[PDB]
Amino acid sequence: PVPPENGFIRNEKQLYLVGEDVEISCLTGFETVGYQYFRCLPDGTWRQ
Amino acid sequence: TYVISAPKIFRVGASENIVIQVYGYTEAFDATISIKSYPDKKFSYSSGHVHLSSENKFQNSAILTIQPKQLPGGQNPVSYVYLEVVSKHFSKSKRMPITYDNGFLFIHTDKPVYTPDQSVKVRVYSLNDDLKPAKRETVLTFIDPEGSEVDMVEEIDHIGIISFPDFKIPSNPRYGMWTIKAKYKEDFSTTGTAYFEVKEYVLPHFSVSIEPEYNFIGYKNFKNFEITIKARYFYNKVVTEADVYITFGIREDLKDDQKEMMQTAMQNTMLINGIAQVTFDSETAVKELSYYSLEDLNNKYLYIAVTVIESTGGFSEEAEIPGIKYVLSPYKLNLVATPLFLKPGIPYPIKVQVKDSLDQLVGGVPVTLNAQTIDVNQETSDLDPSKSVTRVDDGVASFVLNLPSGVTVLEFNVKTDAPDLPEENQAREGYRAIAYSLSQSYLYIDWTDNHKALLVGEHLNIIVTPKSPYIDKITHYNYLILSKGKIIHFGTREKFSDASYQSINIPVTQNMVPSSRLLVYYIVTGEQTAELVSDSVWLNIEEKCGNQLQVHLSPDADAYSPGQTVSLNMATGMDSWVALAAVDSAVYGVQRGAKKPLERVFQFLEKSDLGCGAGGGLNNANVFHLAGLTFLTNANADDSQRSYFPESWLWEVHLVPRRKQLQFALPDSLTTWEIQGVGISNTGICVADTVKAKVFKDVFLEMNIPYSVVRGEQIQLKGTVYNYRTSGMQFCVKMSAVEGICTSESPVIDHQGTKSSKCVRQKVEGSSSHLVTFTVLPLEIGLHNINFSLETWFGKEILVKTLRVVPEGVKRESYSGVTLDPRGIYGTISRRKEFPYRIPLDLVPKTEIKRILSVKGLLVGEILSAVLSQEGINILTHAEAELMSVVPVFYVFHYLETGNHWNIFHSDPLIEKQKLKKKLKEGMLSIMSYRNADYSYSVWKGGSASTWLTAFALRVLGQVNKYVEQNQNSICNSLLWLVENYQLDNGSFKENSQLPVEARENSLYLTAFTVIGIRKAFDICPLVKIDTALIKADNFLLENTLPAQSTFTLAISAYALSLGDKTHPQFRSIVSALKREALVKGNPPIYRFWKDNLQHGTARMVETTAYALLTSLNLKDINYVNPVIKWLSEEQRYGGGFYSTQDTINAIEGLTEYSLLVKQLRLSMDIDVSYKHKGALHNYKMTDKNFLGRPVEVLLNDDLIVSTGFGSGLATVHVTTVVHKTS
Repeated sequence: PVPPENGFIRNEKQLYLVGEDVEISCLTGFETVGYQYFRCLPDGTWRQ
Repeated sequence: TYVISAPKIFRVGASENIVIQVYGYTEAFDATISIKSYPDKKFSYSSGHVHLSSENKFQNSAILTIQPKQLPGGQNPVSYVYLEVVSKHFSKSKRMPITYDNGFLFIHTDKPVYTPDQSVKVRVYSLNDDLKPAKRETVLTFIDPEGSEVDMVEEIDHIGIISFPDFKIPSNPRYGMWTIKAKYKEDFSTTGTAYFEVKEYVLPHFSVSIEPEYNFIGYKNFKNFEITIKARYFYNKVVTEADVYITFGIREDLKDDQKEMMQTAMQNTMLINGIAQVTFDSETAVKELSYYSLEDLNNKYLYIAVTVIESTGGFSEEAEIPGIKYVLSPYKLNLVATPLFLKPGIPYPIKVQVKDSLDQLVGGVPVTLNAQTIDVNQETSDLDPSKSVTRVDDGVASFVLNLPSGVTVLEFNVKTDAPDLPEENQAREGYRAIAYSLSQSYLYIDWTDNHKALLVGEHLNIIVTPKSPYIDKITHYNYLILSKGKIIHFGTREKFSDASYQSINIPVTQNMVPSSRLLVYYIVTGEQTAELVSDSVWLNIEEKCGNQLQVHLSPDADAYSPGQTVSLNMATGMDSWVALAAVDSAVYGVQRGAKKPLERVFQFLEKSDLGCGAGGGLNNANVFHLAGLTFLTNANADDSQRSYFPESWLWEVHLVPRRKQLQFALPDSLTTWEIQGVGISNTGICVADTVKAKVFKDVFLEMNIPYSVVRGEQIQLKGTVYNYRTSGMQFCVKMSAVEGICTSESPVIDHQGTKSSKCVRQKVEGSSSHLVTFTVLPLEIGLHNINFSLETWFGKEILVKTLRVVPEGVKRESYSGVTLDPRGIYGTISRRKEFPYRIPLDLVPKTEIKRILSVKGLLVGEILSAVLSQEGINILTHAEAELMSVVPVFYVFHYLETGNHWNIFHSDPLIEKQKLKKKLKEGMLSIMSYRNADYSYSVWKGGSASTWLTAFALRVLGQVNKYVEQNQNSICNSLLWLVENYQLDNGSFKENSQLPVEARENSLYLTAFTVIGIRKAFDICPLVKIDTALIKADNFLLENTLPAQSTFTLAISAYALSLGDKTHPQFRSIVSALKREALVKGNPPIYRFWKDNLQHGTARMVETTAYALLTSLNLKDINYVNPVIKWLSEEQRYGGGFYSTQDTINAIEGLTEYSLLVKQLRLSMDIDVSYKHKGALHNYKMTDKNFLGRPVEVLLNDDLIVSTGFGSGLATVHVTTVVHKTS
């Protein structure tokens, strides 16, 4: 997926399985506020 | 000869009968067959023995089994099989592929439609290949329609019908098609898949079936297309009269649900006697709404909507059809149960089938074919065409063609013939059939299953013919009948000169009910070499149960009264376990018909057949591979190439003798109950025919009771009472509502609960109904029971209905979620997390916030390899290279302590540990001998000072710090010396002991080396000046690593920066550049490495590969580390490294970090979520086997705190907040 500002996606892989959720963290110096999770939809889009 | 016939794919834990045949001799010699693994040398699963004699005619078959003797773990668990034969005259070996695919899983659910907050009754039918119960453990997982797993449950099977606990729907369901998978959870295959949709099945008023006159609209149906819309009740009675509204539309594809539509009709027709039919022309629709009027232009589905409302009472039911697309090309043709091969001289039947656009057979379409019979040697002639029609009941067109004995192949072009189908738009499919040989011998079996399909218990005769054999005198006839990939029986006959063709009698058994195959092969004795010929044809018979399970109620009547006590009697041939399920006939939503619960016990069982096609083919190898077998002979080889009443009820499992009867009570419902039972015994599985239990009542009342009634708004509450008596009557209906719902009576009469409606007795004609409405407005959250009293002649009855309401607004927000880190892998330690409970200002009055919590178990690291050996024996104790000799001992001891593996050697681990400690002490004395008076570190007598060896010794001392001891004062001043002298003001580092960009490259190399050393030595001596030096050096490395200079320098800088801050922007840019500069092999990449020289004791890239491996291990990415581990395990190094041990210790540290991170992912977390000021809600026990968690609802309003103990692993917790907010 295309990460939000400051990116910093952990455990970067080429393809994610359907239903698997990856947590995103904020790049220094920032802090995660809200719900930071990207879950794979059945189609190629993301929840964001 | 020694022809061995065996199945192509063996099944683990199954009795695979292996037969052997001998050409015949005057002496009777024994034979022996065994099952060996990939080691030849040295393993053996089982060993079977047979006996040969004149009575058995030198053929015998012994069953073989494959048990879980395979090596645990490994890169491949199967190592399929090696098959050997031990015989006096012959001995041969051959490999054969196997598969753990054994048994079958039949998941039976009580209902296809589920509502929120409803129990899930489900059972799994475990089976073997021999139809036995095969008592085995089974795990069951649930998958959300979005693709995420929900919950897993395991249970041991003792009876044979796996009973599972009732699952519960979470507070926030996800509507859609769910997924259910089942596995045996230890070592097996054949995962079963079941589907069920969660929707609102509150009440279907009457089933509306749309049966068009023709499946798809053609040319003749373009001008006039008549469609039949019939609506019928669920208790087998048609609807008397109802208003039917028809709605048409055009859709481009089945995926698009919303499309424009006429806007012209809106046709109003009346249902008569439960059947209605209307004529709809496509010309008006294509002219008015489609914006273009031509059948060639529009190739897309046609959506039709039907809304049926009753004129005598307020009710509504809807149905729909996916679509009917106008296709220029006619329907497609295909062949089924028709071998695409030729037999010379014998009439070859041709069975072709015509299917529509979407997987459905077509009937009544005349078809013809053109065939050309070609000669083997010279010119050919055209065979006379034949035309026939396809039957609607059979669905397959039958053709027969007789060909001469000198034909090799044939080609037939089957085309369709219809008055409307033109020649340009026609359906034609060409095919070719190739006949069977070096010895010119052939074989054939007849009647092509056109009996049609046979039963069990009657003997069948089959004619065989050895046309043109190698020699007129044939020794014996050999034929084998197989089923489910196993040999059930082996036949044998003798050949006499009485006739040219002999008929063989084959008895049919109960084990062959789903399907079967038979192959007839005969061997001949050649003067130089032998050659055998075989042939096979499909075997299709009927489907008769072995248990013969039939269900029948003791009272025999067309209709049953509600609440009548009924008895059900089971009748079986042998002792078997039954599984009864009383499923309502109304639970079947529209849902594209809601086909059937299972409807398939033998059709899904047919998948056990290994081979495909009907039978017959090329030379013996190809035909045996197509039939699903692999032969072993000398002649030829084989190439692998509450009441009342909720549904459902009666979920029980009871033991059933030859005659068993149980007693229960019928529920109160107007719909017909469909009972179904499945039997499990040693003979096999059998599903009973669905018996419809009709529950009928003369006078009853039913209402709409709508779903998700929004609170605060009134409803219509339309309903009608049915009168089926011949004589008329007057009815009185009053309503009683519990506190509190606004009623329009004002007041109630007489009691406080009983509310009089001031009913006026209205006449109702025979076989008619009357409309009854009530205006009510809910005031409280559901569910509330509302009473409906019906005072009428011929008895009276009261019905109770439940009403559920839903708040106005609905807003779901996750808003929270964290990943629990036991040992602090990613960043800081995260074990306890508090989720505060807040109430938004948009909360609807009298609304309770609901929260759901669960865990997922992200992933587990791979166990690819952890290898280290021969270092202790080769180089343990064996002038300036004493450091080079003693340094790797520290890293070897560190790896041994991390991996916790000492049992590989026969010696005691304590003695080896003490010897390693003594060697570490010797190495510490040696590294102390290399310390000069200026506290610096030198190589040769201390003549010149070198920073490289100084940082190397600092790394060694930092490694020692973790085990025994090191003086801090001797390290702090040693680091201060470097910070004061060898640290440039820019952040660079250099050494005193000794292409313009090469100077900068060496400077960055020395800087990264010093950064690594100071970071390794910093944890023991924290100082502000050392931190300032680290900051300056990190700034230098981040500023000067922008250009791509060298792979080795880039990797060492990336590692030096990863030892410090791992989430820096420029550090992540450098990591991305290094990943772009990475070299891979394969897709997906199996090996990942880095090369210094571009387009280039000779292996110099090992250093940069080890540095990049350490950098990736600092990022905790197992998927990215695994290929580098595969590369460093075995490759072209040989090796193959420098200095040494500049790279040797780096690779040892990389393997150590890999093993440590694999040990980090154990998932031993013990999650105990509790409230801040109240008791604990739930506790999760996470293990490797159970990596998922069950959703738990949060009702009580309090701060929720999730915490765990020490634990080991990595798991993330998810908690969402469902709060109704106005809106």
